[PDB]
Amino acid sequence: XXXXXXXXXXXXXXXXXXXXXXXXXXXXXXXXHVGKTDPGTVFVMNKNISTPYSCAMHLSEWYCRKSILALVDGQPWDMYKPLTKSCEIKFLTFKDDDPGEVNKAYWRSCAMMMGCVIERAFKDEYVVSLVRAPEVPVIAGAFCYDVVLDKRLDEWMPTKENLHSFTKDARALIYKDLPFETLEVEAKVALEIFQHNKYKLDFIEEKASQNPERIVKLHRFGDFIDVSEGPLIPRTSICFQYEVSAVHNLQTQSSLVRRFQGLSLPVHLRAHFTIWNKLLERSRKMVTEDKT
RNA sequence: CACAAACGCGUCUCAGAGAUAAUUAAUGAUUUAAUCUUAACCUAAUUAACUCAUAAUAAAUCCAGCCCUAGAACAGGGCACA
Repeated sequence: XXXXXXXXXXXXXXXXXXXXXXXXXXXXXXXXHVGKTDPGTVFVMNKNISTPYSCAMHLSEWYCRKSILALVDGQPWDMYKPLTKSCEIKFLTFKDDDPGEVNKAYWRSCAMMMGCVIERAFKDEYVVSLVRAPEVPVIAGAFCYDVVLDKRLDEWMPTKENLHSFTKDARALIYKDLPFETLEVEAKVALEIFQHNKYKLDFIEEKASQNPERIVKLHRFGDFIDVSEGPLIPRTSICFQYEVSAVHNLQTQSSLVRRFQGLSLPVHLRAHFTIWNKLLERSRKMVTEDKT
Protein backbone atom coordinates (compact mmCIF):
# COMPACT_ATOMS: atom_id res chain seq x y z
CA UNK A 1 0.00 0.00 0.00
CA UNK A 2 3.05 2.20 0.36
CA UNK A 3 4.10 1.69 -3.23
CA UNK A 4 0.64 2.51 -4.51
CA UNK A 5 0.46 5.61 -2.36
CA UNK A 6 3.89 6.71 -3.50
CA UNK A 7 2.97 6.10 -7.11
CA UNK A 8 -0.29 7.98 -6.69
CA UNK A 9 1.49 10.85 -5.00
CA UNK A 10 4.10 10.94 -7.74
CA UNK A 11 1.46 10.86 -10.44
CA UNK A 12 -0.46 13.60 -8.67
CA UNK A 13 2.69 15.68 -8.33
CA UNK A 14 3.49 15.22 -12.00
CA UNK A 15 -0.05 16.09 -13.01
CA UNK A 16 0.00 19.13 -10.76
CA UNK A 17 3.33 20.21 -12.19
CA UNK A 18 2.03 19.78 -15.72
CA UNK A 19 -1.19 21.65 -15.07
CA UNK A 20 0.70 24.39 -13.28
CA UNK A 21 3.18 24.57 -16.13
CA UNK A 22 0.55 24.80 -18.86
CA UNK A 23 -1.45 27.36 -16.92
CA UNK A 24 1.46 29.57 -15.89
CA UNK A 25 3.19 29.20 -19.25
CA UNK A 26 2.51 32.88 -19.82
CA UNK A 27 4.10 34.85 -17.03
CA UNK A 28 3.06 38.22 -18.41
CA UNK A 29 -0.11 39.47 -16.74
CA UNK A 30 -1.49 42.55 -15.04
CA UNK A 31 -2.86 42.24 -11.53
CA UNK A 32 -4.54 45.25 -9.97
CA HIS A 33 -5.86 45.01 -6.44
CA VAL A 34 -7.98 47.88 -5.13
CA GLY A 35 -10.41 48.01 -2.21
CA LYS A 36 -11.13 49.24 1.30
CA THR A 37 -10.75 46.83 4.22
CA ASP A 38 -9.69 49.16 6.91
CA PRO A 39 -9.73 52.35 4.87
CA GLY A 40 -8.87 52.23 1.16
CA THR A 41 -5.93 50.36 -0.37
CA VAL A 42 -4.58 50.58 -3.93
CA PHE A 43 -1.86 48.32 -5.34
CA VAL A 44 -0.69 47.28 -8.81
CA MET A 45 1.66 44.39 -9.57
CA ASN A 46 2.50 42.22 -12.58
CA LYS A 47 2.21 38.46 -12.10
CA ASN A 48 0.26 35.39 -13.22
CA ILE A 49 -1.81 33.24 -10.83
CA SER A 50 -1.39 35.91 -8.15
CA THR A 51 -2.09 35.02 -4.52
CA PRO A 52 -4.06 37.50 -2.35
CA TYR A 53 -2.24 36.11 0.69
CA SER A 54 0.95 37.44 -0.90
CA CYS A 55 -0.81 40.81 -0.97
CA ALA A 56 -1.61 40.32 2.71
CA MET A 57 2.12 39.76 3.16
CA HIS A 58 2.69 42.88 1.06
CA LEU A 59 0.61 44.96 3.47
CA SER A 60 2.17 43.70 6.72
CA GLU A 61 2.95 40.62 8.82
CA TRP A 62 0.00 41.25 11.13
CA TYR A 63 -2.85 41.26 8.60
CA CYS A 64 -0.93 38.36 7.04
CA ARG A 65 -0.95 36.15 10.14
CA LYS A 66 -4.52 37.22 10.92
CA SER A 67 -5.69 36.40 7.40
CA ILE A 68 -8.16 33.79 7.19
CA LEU A 69 -10.40 34.23 4.15
CA ALA A 70 -10.44 36.57 1.15
CA LEU A 71 -13.57 38.27 -0.16
CA VAL A 72 -13.12 39.14 -3.86
CA ASP A 73 -15.66 41.21 -5.81
CA GLY A 74 -18.35 40.26 -3.30
CA GLN A 75 -17.63 36.55 -3.69
CA PRO A 76 -15.95 34.80 -0.73
CA TRP A 77 -12.82 32.81 -1.65
CA ASP A 78 -9.87 31.06 -0.01
CA MET A 79 -6.63 32.99 0.47
CA TYR A 80 -4.96 30.58 -1.96
CA LYS A 81 -7.50 31.40 -4.67
CA PRO A 82 -5.68 32.90 -7.69
CA LEU A 83 -6.74 36.37 -8.86
CA THR A 84 -6.76 37.89 -12.35
CA LYS A 85 -6.93 41.46 -13.71
CA SER A 86 -8.76 43.93 -11.48
CA CYS A 87 -9.97 42.67 -8.09
CA GLU A 88 -11.39 44.04 -4.84
CA ILE A 89 -9.69 42.35 -1.90
CA LYS A 90 -11.25 42.09 1.59
CA PHE A 91 -9.86 40.24 4.61
CA LEU A 92 -12.34 38.05 6.49
CA THR A 93 -11.53 36.79 9.99
CA PHE A 94 -13.33 34.72 12.65
CA LYS A 95 -13.94 37.73 14.89
CA ASP A 96 -15.99 39.34 12.12
CA ASP A 97 -19.80 39.25 12.26
CA ASP A 98 -19.96 36.68 9.44
CA PRO A 99 -18.56 33.38 10.84
CA GLY A 100 -20.34 31.20 8.26
CA GLU A 101 -17.73 30.96 5.51
CA VAL A 102 -14.74 30.38 7.78
CA ASN A 103 -16.86 27.90 9.76
CA LYS A 104 -17.76 25.79 6.73
CA ALA A 105 -14.15 26.01 5.57
CA TYR A 106 -13.06 24.97 9.07
CA TRP A 107 -15.27 21.88 9.19
CA ARG A 108 -14.33 20.82 5.66
CA SER A 109 -10.49 21.30 6.70
CA CYS A 110 -11.01 19.14 9.80
CA ALA A 111 -12.70 16.41 7.73
CA MET A 112 -9.79 16.49 5.26
CA MET A 113 -7.14 16.55 7.93
CA MET A 114 -8.40 13.35 9.53
CA GLY A 115 -8.75 12.13 5.93
CA CYS A 116 -4.97 12.21 5.99
CA VAL A 117 -4.53 11.04 9.60
CA ILE A 118 -6.63 7.87 9.38
CA GLU A 119 -4.89 6.99 6.13
CA ARG A 120 -1.44 7.43 7.69
CA ALA A 121 -2.45 5.25 10.64
CA PHE A 122 -3.76 2.71 8.13
CA LYS A 123 -0.34 2.94 6.50
CA ASP A 124 1.15 1.84 9.82
CA GLU A 125 -0.64 -1.50 9.57
CA TYR A 126 -0.94 -3.36 6.26
CA VAL A 127 -3.67 -5.62 7.66
CA VAL A 128 -6.34 -2.91 7.49
CA SER A 129 -8.03 -1.62 4.33
CA LEU A 130 -9.63 1.80 3.86
CA VAL A 131 -12.03 3.11 1.22
CA ARG A 132 -13.09 6.76 1.44
CA ALA A 133 -16.73 7.81 1.08
CA PRO A 134 -18.04 11.36 0.56
CA GLU A 135 -18.04 13.75 3.54
CA VAL A 136 -21.20 15.37 4.90
CA PRO A 137 -20.93 18.93 6.30
CA VAL A 138 -23.46 20.12 8.90
CA ILE A 139 -24.14 23.82 9.50
CA ALA A 140 -25.27 22.94 13.03
CA GLY A 141 -21.56 22.92 13.84
CA ALA A 142 -20.96 19.29 12.92
CA PHE A 143 -19.00 17.42 10.26
CA CYS A 144 -19.42 13.75 9.36
CA TYR A 145 -16.59 11.76 7.79
CA ASP A 146 -17.87 8.68 5.95
CA VAL A 147 -15.74 5.63 5.12
CA VAL A 148 -15.86 1.87 4.60
CA LEU A 149 -13.42 -0.73 5.91
CA ASP A 150 -12.22 -4.31 5.42
CA LYS A 151 -14.07 -7.24 7.00
CA ARG A 152 -11.26 -7.62 9.54
CA LEU A 153 -12.07 -4.13 10.83
CA ASP A 154 -15.74 -5.09 10.90
CA GLU A 155 -14.93 -8.06 13.13
CA TRP A 156 -12.49 -6.15 15.35
CA MET A 157 -13.88 -3.50 17.72
CA PRO A 158 -12.67 0.15 17.92
CA THR A 159 -11.27 0.25 21.47
CA LYS A 160 -10.97 3.65 23.20
CA GLU A 161 -7.16 3.68 23.15
CA ASN A 162 -7.30 3.43 19.35
CA LEU A 163 -9.24 6.67 18.85
CA HIS A 164 -6.95 8.24 21.44
CA SER A 165 -3.97 7.24 19.28
CA PHE A 166 -5.68 8.68 16.21
CA THR A 167 -6.06 11.92 18.16
CA LYS A 168 -2.39 11.85 19.18
CA ASP A 169 -1.31 11.36 15.56
CA ALA A 170 -3.71 14.12 14.50
CA ARG A 171 -2.13 16.56 16.95
CA ALA A 172 1.25 15.26 15.78
CA LEU A 173 0.48 16.26 12.19
CA ILE A 174 -1.00 19.46 13.64
CA TYR A 175 2.24 20.64 15.26
CA LYS A 176 4.28 19.22 12.37
CA ASP A 177 3.24 22.37 10.48
CA LEU A 178 2.54 21.02 6.99
CA PRO A 179 1.30 23.57 4.40
CA PHE A 180 -1.83 22.79 2.36
CA GLU A 181 -1.64 22.70 -1.43
CA THR A 182 -4.26 23.85 -3.93
CA LEU A 183 -4.26 22.22 -7.36
CA GLU A 184 -6.30 22.79 -10.52
CA VAL A 185 -6.80 19.56 -12.46
CA GLU A 186 -9.05 18.11 -15.17
CA ALA A 187 -11.79 15.62 -14.28
CA LYS A 188 -9.95 12.96 -16.31
CA VAL A 189 -6.60 12.84 -14.52
CA ALA A 190 -8.53 13.24 -11.27
CA LEU A 191 -10.68 10.24 -12.21
CA GLU A 192 -7.45 8.32 -12.84
CA ILE A 193 -6.02 9.26 -9.43
CA PHE A 194 -9.24 8.43 -7.60
CA GLN A 195 -9.70 5.13 -9.48
CA HIS A 196 -8.93 3.15 -6.30
CA ASN A 197 -11.77 4.92 -4.48
CA LYS A 198 -15.22 3.88 -5.71
CA TYR A 199 -17.31 6.46 -3.83
CA LYS A 200 -15.16 9.33 -5.09
CA LEU A 201 -15.35 7.94 -8.63
CA ASP A 202 -19.15 7.91 -8.40
CA PHE A 203 -19.02 11.39 -6.88
CA ILE A 204 -16.98 12.89 -9.72
CA GLU A 205 -18.81 10.98 -12.46
CA GLU A 206 -22.31 11.84 -11.25
CA LYS A 207 -21.86 15.37 -9.89
CA ALA A 208 -18.89 16.91 -11.73
CA SER A 209 -19.93 15.77 -15.21
CA GLN A 210 -23.25 17.60 -14.88
CA ASN A 211 -21.27 20.71 -13.94
CA PRO A 212 -20.16 22.91 -16.88
CA GLU A 213 -16.72 23.38 -15.30
CA ARG A 214 -14.19 20.67 -16.13
CA ILE A 215 -11.72 22.31 -13.75
CA VAL A 216 -11.69 20.64 -10.33
CA LYS A 217 -9.73 21.82 -7.29
CA LEU A 218 -7.68 19.10 -5.60
CA HIS A 219 -6.47 19.98 -2.11
CA ARG A 220 -3.29 18.13 -1.18
CA PHE A 221 -2.17 17.64 2.42
CA GLY A 222 0.91 15.44 2.74
CA ASP A 223 0.27 12.27 0.76
CA PHE A 224 -3.49 12.78 1.05
CA ILE A 225 -5.68 14.25 -1.70
CA ASP A 226 -9.23 15.57 -1.30
CA VAL A 227 -11.90 17.16 -3.50
CA SER A 228 -13.30 20.48 -2.29
CA GLU A 229 -15.77 22.92 -3.84
CA GLY A 230 -14.83 25.57 -1.29
CA PRO A 231 -12.11 27.34 0.77
CA LEU A 232 -9.55 25.56 2.96
CA ILE A 233 -7.84 26.42 6.27
CA PRO A 234 -4.82 28.73 5.67
CA ARG A 235 -2.19 26.73 7.59
CA THR A 236 -1.55 23.96 10.12
CA SER A 237 -0.75 26.57 12.77
CA ILE A 238 -4.34 27.81 12.54
CA CYS A 239 -5.70 24.62 14.13
CA PHE A 240 -4.71 24.31 17.78
CA GLN A 241 -6.44 21.06 18.76
CA TYR A 242 -8.52 18.15 17.47
CA GLU A 243 -10.52 15.27 18.95
CA VAL A 244 -12.10 11.99 17.84
CA SER A 245 -15.54 11.72 19.42
CA ALA A 246 -17.40 8.72 18.01
CA VAL A 247 -18.44 6.43 15.15
CA HIS A 248 -21.66 5.07 13.61
CA ASN A 249 -22.77 2.19 11.37
CA LEU A 250 -25.46 2.67 8.73
CA GLN A 251 -27.21 -0.06 6.73
CA THR A 252 -28.43 0.89 3.26
CA GLN A 253 -29.22 -1.39 0.30
CA SER A 254 -27.50 -4.32 2.04
CA SER A 255 -24.36 -2.21 2.49
CA LEU A 256 -22.56 -1.03 5.63
CA VAL A 257 -21.15 2.47 6.14
CA ARG A 258 -18.82 3.53 8.97
CA ARG A 259 -19.04 7.22 9.87
CA PHE A 260 -16.47 8.90 12.13
CA GLN A 261 -17.21 12.27 13.76
CA GLY A 262 -15.37 14.82 15.91
CA LEU A 263 -14.96 18.55 16.63
CA SER A 264 -12.49 21.39 16.01
CA LEU A 265 -11.07 24.46 17.79
CA PRO A 266 -11.34 27.92 16.14
CA VAL A 267 -8.83 30.80 16.57
CA HIS A 268 -6.46 28.68 18.73
CA LEU A 269 -8.54 29.40 21.84
CA ARG A 270 -10.05 27.16 24.50
CA ALA A 271 -11.87 28.48 27.58
CA HIS A 272 -10.94 25.70 30.02
CA PHE A 273 -10.42 21.97 30.53
CA THR A 274 -13.84 21.68 32.18
CA ILE A 275 -15.65 23.16 29.18
CA TRP A 276 -13.34 20.94 27.13
CA ASN A 277 -14.74 17.82 28.79
CA LYS A 278 -18.13 19.41 28.21
CA LEU A 279 -17.13 19.81 24.55
CA LEU A 280 -16.33 16.10 24.48
CA GLU A 281 -19.79 15.23 25.78
CA ARG A 282 -21.39 17.71 23.36
CA SER A 283 -19.34 16.23 20.53
CA ARG A 284 -20.43 12.66 21.24
CA LYS A 285 -24.07 13.74 21.60
CA MET A 286 -23.86 15.54 18.25
CA VAL A 287 -22.46 12.28 16.86
CA THR A 288 -25.44 10.40 18.28
CA GLU A 289 -27.68 12.86 16.44
CA ASP A 290 -26.14 12.42 12.96
CA LYS A 291 -27.73 15.49 11.36
CA THR A 292 -28.67 15.33 7.67
C1' C B 1 -10.00 54.83 68.38
C1' A B 2 -13.95 60.45 62.89
C1' C B 3 -15.23 54.60 58.28
C1' A B 4 -15.58 47.74 58.52
C1' A B 5 -8.42 48.95 60.19
C1' A B 6 -3.53 48.53 64.22
C1' C B 7 -2.47 47.88 69.10
C1' G B 8 -1.95 46.45 75.23
C1' C B 9 -3.27 48.67 79.13
C1' G B 10 -7.17 43.59 77.16
C1' U B 11 -7.81 38.03 76.19
C1' C B 12 -5.92 32.97 75.38
C1' U B 13 -1.79 29.17 75.43
C1' C B 14 2.69 27.01 76.85
C1' A B 15 3.22 19.58 76.76
C1' G B 16 5.30 14.01 77.16
C1' A B 17 9.83 11.11 76.41
C1' G B 18 14.77 8.66 75.80
C1' A B 19 20.13 8.73 77.12
C1' U B 20 24.56 10.30 79.24
C1' A B 21 26.46 14.54 83.59
C1' A B 22 30.94 14.96 87.47
C1' U B 23 29.40 14.03 92.34
C1' U B 24 27.00 10.39 95.42
C1' A B 25 24.15 5.74 96.99
C1' A B 26 24.30 -0.20 95.75
C1' U B 27 23.60 -5.96 94.40
C1' G B 28 26.46 -11.41 93.56
C1' A B 29 32.10 -10.80 93.44
C1' U B 30 37.43 -11.56 92.14
C1' U B 31 43.29 -10.28 91.95
C1' U B 32 44.57 -10.42 97.62
C1' A B 33 40.51 -17.32 101.70
C1' A B 34 39.15 -11.16 104.48
C1' U B 35 37.59 -6.59 102.36
C1' C B 36 36.05 -3.66 97.95
C1' U B 37 30.54 0.34 93.72
C1' U B 38 34.73 -2.48 89.20
C1' A B 39 38.79 -5.35 87.56
C1' A B 40 35.32 -8.56 84.26
C1' C B 41 30.08 -9.30 83.92
C1' C B 42 24.03 -9.57 84.30
C1' U B 43 22.28 -5.74 86.70
C1' A B 44 19.04 -0.72 91.39
C1' A B 45 18.84 4.43 91.38
C1' U B 46 20.99 10.44 90.47
C1' U B 47 20.80 18.94 87.67
C1' A B 48 21.12 21.92 82.98
C1' A B 49 23.18 20.62 77.98
C1' C B 50 22.58 16.45 74.45
C1' U B 51 18.24 14.07 71.33
C1' C B 52 12.69 12.93 69.58
C1' A B 53 6.79 9.63 69.62
C1' U B 54 6.65 14.34 66.80
C1' A B 55 4.22 19.29 65.41
C1' A B 56 4.82 23.59 61.00
C1' U B 57 6.61 21.98 55.06
C1' A B 58 6.51 20.73 49.48
C1' A B 59 -0.25 19.26 43.64
C1' A B 60 5.15 23.96 39.38
C1' U B 61 4.55 23.98 33.87
C1' C B 62 -2.53 29.14 31.99
C1' C B 63 -2.63 33.64 35.89
C1' A B 64 -4.58 39.06 30.07
C1' G B 65 -7.47 42.10 32.96
C1' C B 66 -10.31 43.49 37.63
C1' C B 67 -9.85 43.46 43.24
C1' C B 68 -7.72 42.15 48.54
C1' U B 69 -8.06 42.46 55.73
C1' A B 70 -2.00 40.67 50.78
C1' G B 71 1.86 43.86 49.44
C1' A B 72 8.29 48.29 48.20
C1' A B 73 8.85 45.40 43.24
C1' C B 74 8.07 40.48 43.44
C1' A B 75 5.54 36.78 46.04
C1' G B 76 0.40 35.26 48.38
C1' G B 77 -5.11 35.32 47.94
C1' G B 78 -9.99 36.09 45.61
C1' C B 79 -13.15 37.50 40.62
C1' A B 80 -18.17 31.69 37.56
C1' C B 81 -12.92 35.18 29.96
C1' A B 82 -13.27 35.37 24.38
